Amino acid sequence: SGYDRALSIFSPDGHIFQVEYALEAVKRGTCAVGVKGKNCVVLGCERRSTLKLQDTRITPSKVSKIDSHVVLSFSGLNADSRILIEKARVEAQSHRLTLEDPVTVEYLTRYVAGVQQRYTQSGGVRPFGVSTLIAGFDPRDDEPKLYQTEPSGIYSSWSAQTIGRNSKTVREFLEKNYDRKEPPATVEECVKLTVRSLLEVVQTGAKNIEITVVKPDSDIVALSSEEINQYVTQIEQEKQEQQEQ
Amino acid sequence: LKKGEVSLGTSIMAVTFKDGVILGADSRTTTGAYIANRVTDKLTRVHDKIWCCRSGSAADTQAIADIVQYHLELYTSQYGTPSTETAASVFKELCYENKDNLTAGIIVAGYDDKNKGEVYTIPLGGSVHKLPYAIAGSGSTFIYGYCDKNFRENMSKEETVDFIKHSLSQAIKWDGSSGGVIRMVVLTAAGVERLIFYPDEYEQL
Amino acid sequence: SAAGYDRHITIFSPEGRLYQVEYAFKATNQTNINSLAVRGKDCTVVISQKKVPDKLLDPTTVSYIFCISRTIGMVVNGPIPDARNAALRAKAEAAEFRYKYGYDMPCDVLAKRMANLSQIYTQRAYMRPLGVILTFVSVDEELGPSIYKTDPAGYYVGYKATATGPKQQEITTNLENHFKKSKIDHINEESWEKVVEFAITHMIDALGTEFSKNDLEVGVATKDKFFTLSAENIEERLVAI
Amino acid sequence: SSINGGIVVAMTGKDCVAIACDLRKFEKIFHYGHVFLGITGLATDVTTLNEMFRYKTNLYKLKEERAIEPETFTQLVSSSLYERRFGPYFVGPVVAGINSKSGKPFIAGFDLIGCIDEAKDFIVSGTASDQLFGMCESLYEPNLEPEDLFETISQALLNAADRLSGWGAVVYIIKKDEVVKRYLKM
Amino acid sequence: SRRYDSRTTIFSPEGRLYQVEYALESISHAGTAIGIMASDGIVLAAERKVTSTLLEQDTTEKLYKLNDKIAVAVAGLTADAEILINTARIHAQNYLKTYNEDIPVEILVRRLSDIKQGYTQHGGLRPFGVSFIYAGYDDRYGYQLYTSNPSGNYTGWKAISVGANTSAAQTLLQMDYKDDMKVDDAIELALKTLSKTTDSSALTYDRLEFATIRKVYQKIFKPQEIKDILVKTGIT
Amino acid sequence: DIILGIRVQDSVILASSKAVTRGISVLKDSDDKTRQLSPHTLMSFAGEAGDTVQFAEYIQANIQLYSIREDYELSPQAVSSFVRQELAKSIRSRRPYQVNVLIGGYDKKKNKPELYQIDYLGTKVELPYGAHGYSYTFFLLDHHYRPDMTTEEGLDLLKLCVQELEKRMPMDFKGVIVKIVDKDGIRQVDD
Amino acid sequence: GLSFDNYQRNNFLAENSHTQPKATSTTTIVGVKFNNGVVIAADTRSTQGPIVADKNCAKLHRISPKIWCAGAGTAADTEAVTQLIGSNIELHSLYTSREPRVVSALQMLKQHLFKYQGHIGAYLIVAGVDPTGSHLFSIHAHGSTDVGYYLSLGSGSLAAMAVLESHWKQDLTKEEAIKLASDAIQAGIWNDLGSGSNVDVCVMEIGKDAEYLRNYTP
Amino acid sequence: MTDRYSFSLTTFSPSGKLGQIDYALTAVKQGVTSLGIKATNGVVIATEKKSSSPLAMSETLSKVSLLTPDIGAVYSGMGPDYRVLVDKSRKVAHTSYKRIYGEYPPTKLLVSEVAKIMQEATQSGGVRPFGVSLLIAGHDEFNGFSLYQVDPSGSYFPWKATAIGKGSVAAKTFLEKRWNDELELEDAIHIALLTLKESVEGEFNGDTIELAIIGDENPDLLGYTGIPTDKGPRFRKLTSQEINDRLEA
Amino acid sequence: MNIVPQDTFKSQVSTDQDKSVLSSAVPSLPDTLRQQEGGAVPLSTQLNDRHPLESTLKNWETTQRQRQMEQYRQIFGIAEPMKRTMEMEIVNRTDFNPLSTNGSIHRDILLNKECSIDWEDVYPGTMVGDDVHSKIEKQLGI
Repeated sequence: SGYDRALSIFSPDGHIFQVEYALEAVKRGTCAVGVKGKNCVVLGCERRSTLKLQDTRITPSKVSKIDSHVVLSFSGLNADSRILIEKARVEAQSHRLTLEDPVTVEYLTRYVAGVQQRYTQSGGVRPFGVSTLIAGFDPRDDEPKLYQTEPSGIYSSWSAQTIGRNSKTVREFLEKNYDRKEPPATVEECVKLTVRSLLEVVQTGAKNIEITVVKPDSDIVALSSEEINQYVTQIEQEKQEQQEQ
Repeated sequence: LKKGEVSLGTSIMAVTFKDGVILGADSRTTTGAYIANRVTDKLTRVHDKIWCCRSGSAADTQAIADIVQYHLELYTSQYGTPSTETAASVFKELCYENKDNLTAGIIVAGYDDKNKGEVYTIPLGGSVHKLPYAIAGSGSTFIYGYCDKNFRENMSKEETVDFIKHSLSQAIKWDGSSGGVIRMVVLTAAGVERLIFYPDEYEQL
Repeated sequence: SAAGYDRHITIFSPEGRLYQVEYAFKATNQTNINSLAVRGKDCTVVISQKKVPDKLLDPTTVSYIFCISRTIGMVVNGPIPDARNAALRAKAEAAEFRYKYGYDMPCDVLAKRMANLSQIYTQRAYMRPLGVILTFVSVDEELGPSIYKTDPAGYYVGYKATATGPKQQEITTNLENHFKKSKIDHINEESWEKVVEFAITHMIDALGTEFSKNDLEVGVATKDKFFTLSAENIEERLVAI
Repeated sequence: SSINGGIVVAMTGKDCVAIACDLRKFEKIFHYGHVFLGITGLATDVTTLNEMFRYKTNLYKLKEERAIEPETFTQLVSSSLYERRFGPYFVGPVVAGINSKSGKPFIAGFDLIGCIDEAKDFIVSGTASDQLFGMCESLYEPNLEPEDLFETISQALLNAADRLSGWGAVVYIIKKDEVVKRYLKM
Repeated sequence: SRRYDSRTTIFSPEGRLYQVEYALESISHAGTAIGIMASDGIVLAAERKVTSTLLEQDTTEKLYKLNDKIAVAVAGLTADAEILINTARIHAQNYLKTYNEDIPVEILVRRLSDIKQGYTQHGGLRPFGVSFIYAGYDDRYGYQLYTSNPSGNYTGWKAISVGANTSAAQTLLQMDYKDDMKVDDAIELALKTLSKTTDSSALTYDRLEFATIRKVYQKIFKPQEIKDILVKTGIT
Repeated sequence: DIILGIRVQDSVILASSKAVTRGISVLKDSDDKTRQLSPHTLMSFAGEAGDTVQFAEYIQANIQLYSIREDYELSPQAVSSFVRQELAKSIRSRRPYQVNVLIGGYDKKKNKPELYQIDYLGTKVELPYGAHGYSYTFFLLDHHYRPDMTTEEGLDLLKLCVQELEKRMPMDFKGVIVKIVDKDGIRQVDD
Repeated sequence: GLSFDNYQRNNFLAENSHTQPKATSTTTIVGVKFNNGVVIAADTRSTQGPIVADKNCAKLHRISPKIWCAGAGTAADTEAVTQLIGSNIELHSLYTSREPRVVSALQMLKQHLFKYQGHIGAYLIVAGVDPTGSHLFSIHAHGSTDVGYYLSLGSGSLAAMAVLESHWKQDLTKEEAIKLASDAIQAGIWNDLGSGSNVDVCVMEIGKDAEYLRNYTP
Repeated sequence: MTDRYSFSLTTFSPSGKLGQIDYALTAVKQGVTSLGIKATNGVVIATEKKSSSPLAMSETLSKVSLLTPDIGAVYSGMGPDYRVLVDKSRKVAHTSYKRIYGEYPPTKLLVSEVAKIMQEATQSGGVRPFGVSLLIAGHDEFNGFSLYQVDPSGSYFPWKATAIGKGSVAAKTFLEKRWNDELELEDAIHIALLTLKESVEGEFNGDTIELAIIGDENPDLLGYTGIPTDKGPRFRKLTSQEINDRLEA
Repeated sequence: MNIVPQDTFKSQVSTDQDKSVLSSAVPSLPDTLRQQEGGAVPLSTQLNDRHPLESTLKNWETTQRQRQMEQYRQIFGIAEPMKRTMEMEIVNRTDFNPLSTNGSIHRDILLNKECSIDWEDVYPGTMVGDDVHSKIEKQLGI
């Protein structure tokens, strides 16, 4: 009603509507899925179909490496993601300078959440309409870490999380296909699961999917078009064989 | 005193008489042993009937005098003609609050319909003293006893003129930084009067 | 009346106007008194109308003429609180000019300074214009007798003669007719008393029904000093026609 | 490693100028279009001044849409030097050029706080009292051809060097149309 | 809705920023600019929408120069464009002073886009409401063509158009563009697209601005050169 | 605190002595007087304790930030220019401190090695070879330097210089840590 | 404003191995007031220490088309202060739409010099004419000003002052004033090693344009 | 804190137009007419001196102001904004250029500085945009003579001949038929007088219109002689006597 | 009533005195990377070996402004300095131009420096910071 005109106004039922509106702005962005494996983390992102005259050499990638061991994908307004990514990179370098140790995944997630929360504490500022997924491994550690951060400044730890547009379908697919007692053992299984989850919403297929795989000792690999195409073709062939009988 | 500045080594006098006040000074400005300016008007005016003479550093005293004249113009716009006590208070505050950066000493002579002429002295440091007469400068030290032996209350105008002329002539005679002509300003009820006396007149005294 | 905003701040209406400035201009005529300024050969005379509806009020404390400095006098048309605010600011500005530039402030420079302040008030959203009209009269050492008027809009201009008030049109037309007849942009009289008498006569024949010594306020600016006449001086001027 | 110090010679010809510096890379003469500047002193301050002047001349060309004249560049250098009034660079600069509209050669020199020293015959920077200013004065003749001016400046550099070891020089001859750069690897 | 558009720091219930959308809508009120990247150069063309007689056409309202290797085409308000262009020039000079190298095009584009985005996140600042077409060359990627809108987003293109008739120009480019065109073919294509999408009877020389970047140097065509190229292409 | 750098046709060799502190006995195997600015750019520093390490770590953090932000590696020339600017800025409003920096890299775009030296005032000079510390060895380098020397010849020259330095040093000169920067990156020689 | 950067670095360089390059320290300057104007003259020879640098130096600075000054001390400081005060005077005259006065320039110079507490080494003689008449002042580097009829400054100021005391009277013509100033500068040239060559003269009269003469002696 | 900021006064309308800028333009279009004509030997700037009261001294207020000895300007709109902008431009001409390069700025750079100052008021949190339009005529060595028009939005364009104010359309129509590349300064002055004659409803003489020219140097206006290289001012404001003489002829 | 500025020296120091630039990992220590000063500039070096005139020049117009306010309070009353300070604060707080540093025209009009030039006006004078967002955060206090 009249309680949605500022971030500093509580509604009678106990809600802040501007935060919900920022989440609504997030929901329009492209889908982004993160899957935690036994020894790897896979981040998949949906890309809009590139236009005929659009260049395909210099377009910014959906997945950005904040640090040699930590990557970050987003969903929402593409312009605010650059600001958040730059701040995260500067903070990671500052922490390495000050404490001689690279940041942990939870530390960077908490810093990003703190920045997003701080940008909600003034009436003359606009909160970032971006929801982020942060993935990686702690230094000299073999435990995968995946976190989700929301515009209000709230962050959570997940084993498989989808954000963005049509994320409810992918979330239901993961809930019906992912079990925390039996995470995928190999990288290939995680990549296949991520591709199959993304194919629920992606209209075309291999040309609208971007995949980044993170493994311990700072092993970050961005899959090429050919590998994702191979995964998509294998998944489609298996689906056709299953539907035949 | 900062190195390389200009020192106001002079002979300053101010005497209160029956009908008002008279402020007198010499006209010599020296830089070491060389007389930089042998015709200098040291009778600085800060208000229509409020005058002053400066000593110490020329730049600091000029800045303080300009600020005091600004302050008195504001006061006159607001409340009217100020008394000599107000001007002396402004001078004292300016000299005292900046005594760690500026070296300045002032002798203030004034007149008004109530107090009928007053003399104040602010030496180095910023203290203020109200006296029937005041002397200052490097050349004053030679006339102290003389000034203590020939001053009378409620003298006439001519007697005060002669007293100031004799005392300043002796100070000029015995001081190396004092010389030139004698300039005197008479502040009474009638108005402001200017007097100048040449060496050939006071050296024969 | 403003439609949406412009009832509070000074921004452009769809027609391209500042309504708050116009309302401040309208607020200047609340006192219902008139003032007239004329130039002599070597003097300037300002005459204002005094009204004392309340018999309990002390007449000596009612005044709209101020002494900004030794040479500059000011006449304010409008409410007295803003009048006193403007008077104090003008005094401060003149003294600061004298301190900073080493010579007395001319009338036109002070008028331009007040006009710049008025422009600040008209452009800033969180500042309001003062609903007064200022008239500075003096005898500049380079321009002779001088009259300069400034309004809430930020506009200042000099006048050979001027009149401001609820009935300014009659006085302005009468002055224009007199100047057309005599073909002189000033008054050819060597004494300020005759100029005061002429201004009193002009005010009498403009407003009508005459007035006494307690219904007038006269200020005279010469090349030496600006001063304000008392009841006896005004009465003596009234006696001489 | 060393580098600090040096000598700069500027001379005016008929319709040309000559600017020469010594050399053991690191050259003390830089051009910002058709204006040349040679700086003697600390290498760090020389590099700082070169970078600042390249910055300012690039901005000037972008705004004015034209190259910067020697007189305007001289005024700019003077103001920039006076900006660091209490932290001045340990440098002495010399400006040479040809005005592209009038053709009159221009040479000027500055102290460490931008006091302009414009001479109509020649200017010596770095060392001007041991064996350079006097020899340049002796060897100077007004209104010389570009080849004569080049020979004169080379002779002056050789005379200064003699008063042998590893020695080189860079000489720029500037006309209204073309500029010739030569070395003295002798 | 009118209850969520008076400020730049408020979200609508659907999650839309109305002031940014209005700033984007304001672009279509300006002239058309076209950028085409060839295999050996870049071509920039601009149509002067607000040009009439009694105007000094010899002395530039849409094409600007940032350094020796980067140029921009402007669509929108000229004053905000000048502000951003001066900022970009200062940034390029700072980069040159610091790293002793020419700044890559993408870094400058990203800096300007970040400034634009920052201007949409403060209550006391309105969006600039300008669109830039950047044409640049650097040793990393070679020739590159970018576009940036008031929202703060930037994109890379092979052939892009902004202004009043973006859809028609994009359709014409899609029909006619080839990946192996030379600079002359790009010039001819840009002129044909401008002539087809113009709202005037003829595409005269007095209402056109042209620029090329090619081996590396820039070239801003004078009115005589523009007229000669129009005659050569048959537009006349 | 003695640092040496020799540029050969295909690589750059940087040698640094073991850091010691007055009155303190330390036994360790580490290189605390050298920071890896980038996979193909190495930096060695020598000077006053405390300030030099802080400056080196500040430079390394800035360069790593640039590498992450741009997904690209700066050239050795740009790295040296940035280091020179930061060093000149450090003493802008403070008493200058003793520091000498040797930066060695392999430009991939030019496919050639490069070496630079910056002193405490911020004077950047490109050199074929350089040294700092003891003030003897420049004559030995001059008589036995060729622009087309191989890595093995440079290592032999470095061994000769190390032996000459050890002979004059009162037997308190410990081992020298040697690193090679070439097209394959940065490696350490245990010989 | 003026930067204080590299102050500590310069002190370290001076105290350890380096010598700061010197600054030009400017030489007779004279000013004579006659019944209807003022004349300001200066020597034209500038020497870099014991070596003559130029035989024709323009040491006369312009503040206003009818207000001129000549300065001694640090040449850069003198030029910068004069140019800044000239810009301020031009802006003030445009603002007031009136001819600038000598007292205004004197006040600006005095306040600016007192701001820096004598760290700006400029000792000036300022002459001019304005609607109020002809004025001549001397300004010290610490911010103190003095008024006189004839003034001298520079290394050879004593000889010039002796000449002025010899041949000055209240009623003087333009030609006599120019001759007196030239004689004072000539005495400073001959009897001192700090002055030489020609003389630069500037004459300002009431109601007439200022007349600038270069190399008056030839 | 809500005191740390103030919302922007100028905001985009749903149609994509800044309302405050359009209203400032509307206020400009209600002002007195001013015009400028560029010739091969100079540029003429002319305007009408309005007078609310006949007793006001017309010479005390001048709508044409000297920016630099080679650059002058005229305004149409609100007088106080003109005065403030003129003072700021005069200060900027010295702070930014003369104290740096030792010379006065060119016409285009000064116009750009003024336009930047005007634009900064359209993206602020408490000042409305300036309600004036500007005609600036100047001369510089490397570009000859130039005439520019500056809008309240901060946009400036060069013109061969232009007019602003109430009768801007009629004046532009008249000047379209009376301009050519062979025009002289005197012909430009005559054309400007004819164009102003069609816009003044009241008395039309030398005391109701104001003119200024940018032509050749005027060494008699320098105030000092002796320096050949000191060029005299090129901006000159025509007196009322000269205007009367030209009107008679 | 001061002519030369006084009390320009610090009385206390700490590692978190610069509130704008503080580390996030250790909030009690400064952030060296975001300071962008050189990386080897401890705060203690700022307490010694400074030019004596630097403090006088840095705070000079403020001292004159304070003296003027004191004179107004002594002669006119509290209202005059209150109004002057209120106007100046309103003008300063309304303005926000992240892309420029030059002051507004109205500020100069209030300061009575419309036609006055000093060396500050002539001379108005990275990896991290110096962008719009940092200035927004500094202005808004977030």
